[PDB]
Amino acid sequence: YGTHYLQSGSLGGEYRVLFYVDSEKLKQNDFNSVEEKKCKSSGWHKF
Amino acid sequence: GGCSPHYILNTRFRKPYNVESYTPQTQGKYEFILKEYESYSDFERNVTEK
Ligand SMILES: *[C@@H]1O[C@H](CO)[C@@H](O[C@@H]2O[C@H](CO)[C@@H](O)[C@H](O)[C@H]2NC(C)=O)[C@H](O)[C@H]1NC(C)=O
Repeated sequence: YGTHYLQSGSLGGEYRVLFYVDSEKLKQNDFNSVEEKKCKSSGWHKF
Repeated sequence: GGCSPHYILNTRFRKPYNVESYTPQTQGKYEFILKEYESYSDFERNVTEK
């Protein structure tokens, strides 16, 4: 039977809402390009 | 015996001798959890010798 009895009070209804949203987005692009050449020429006059 | 008036809404009930109370203590708890996760990773190379 518990510890107390109700001497007075109100009756009715309780309505509660908790609603939570958490979005994260990440996009990352890394690009690297390397171009190298050598050229050489030798000759005299015939070679 | 018994035959004390017990009502729920307009419907009146006869309580069993054994039962101390049967009472409409209405309550409701909803719970919704949605977790979506994505990962993508891309790797390329292009390499040439002449
Ligand atoms: C490797 O080379 C290919 C071909 O050039 C690259 O794909 C091309 O990229 C260009 C520019 O983005 C587009 O216009 C072409 O339509 C693509 N063609 C094809 C078949 O994919 C590709 O991006 C290069 N990758 C690296 C890492 O250098």
